[PDB]
Amino acid sequence: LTNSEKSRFFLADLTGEVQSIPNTYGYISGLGLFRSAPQTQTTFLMDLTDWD
Amino acid sequence: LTNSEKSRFFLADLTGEVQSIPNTYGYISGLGLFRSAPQTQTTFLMDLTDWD
Repeated sequence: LTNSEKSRFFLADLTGEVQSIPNTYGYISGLGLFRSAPQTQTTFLMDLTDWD
Repeated sequence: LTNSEKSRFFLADLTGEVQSIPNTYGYISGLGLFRSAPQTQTTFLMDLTDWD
């Protein structure tokens, strides 16, 4: 199947491949808590009001 | 789109406004214990009779 470890005139089969994908976490972006508010300017203001 | 801070010639966003309405309680009023008795005069009387 494939050329041998230390000679080009001998064969040795390649039996597949193994991969190691890193660990990615979620469960915070999974919950629909943060609603997206797209805007146009580089900064935004907000008004605070209250009474008693 | 509103005037940004520090400058009257650039613009920023006013996303919105949050409010702090004071806490109000209505348990007794919602209990319905006190039935309404509308009146015409300014004072009302009552008779107190008892025996032993």
